[PDB]
Amino acid sequence: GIKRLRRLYCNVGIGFHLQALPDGRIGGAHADTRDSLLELSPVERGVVSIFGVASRFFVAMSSKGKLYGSPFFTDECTFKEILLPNNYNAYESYKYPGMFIALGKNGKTKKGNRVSPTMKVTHFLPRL
Repeated sequence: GIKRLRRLYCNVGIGFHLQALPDGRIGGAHADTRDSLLELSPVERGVVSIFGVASRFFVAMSSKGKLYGSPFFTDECTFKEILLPNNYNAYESYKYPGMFIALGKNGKTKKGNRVSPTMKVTHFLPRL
């Protein structure tokens, strides 16, 4: 079926959308940048892949909790999409339980093993 193309907004700092850059880096952008358009594709129930449409990189997380861009699909590119209050979602590494995607108030990524789902830095609101 169809796959939704959206932006994942983290309400920290001035507000940032998760984005994948053309050089393989992952970060945040306040504006609705082309690199922040993400294709969310279901892998299995409750699990999704997050693909940067423009950069052509999947968002991935290493065993050390580091978010990075993967040019090809792997087992480090899958995340459990967990519903939170007020329609926000947390994204937990499928391969490494307990690690979550997160952006800090400075608009940069945080290590997945240094944040918990109760923290705002792991809360993403699906938008446009």
